[PDB]
Amino acid sequence: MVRCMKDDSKGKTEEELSDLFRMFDKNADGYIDLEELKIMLQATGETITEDDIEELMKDGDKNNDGRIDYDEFLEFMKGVE
Ligand SMILES: [Mg+2]
Ligand SMILES: [Mg+2]
Repeated sequence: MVRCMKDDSKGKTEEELSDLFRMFDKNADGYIDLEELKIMLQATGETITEDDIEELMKDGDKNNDGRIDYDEFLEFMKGVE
């Protein structure tokens, strides 16, 4: 009423990255494959090789399952040095 009201609703948090994760997906399945991630790359203004595209998979696939999920991907955009 005066100070305590509703729950803490900060500005842009991690969840905000959810909007960026979907962008990487084309079929909206929650997981990105080598074929999907390739589309987002080709669409770019530059030219990317197959090797570069694969480098992204291994760089975001910690479980080595074959696809990247919002969980493991979240860390991807949380520093890539
Ligand atoms: Mg996909
Ligand atoms: Mg994975």
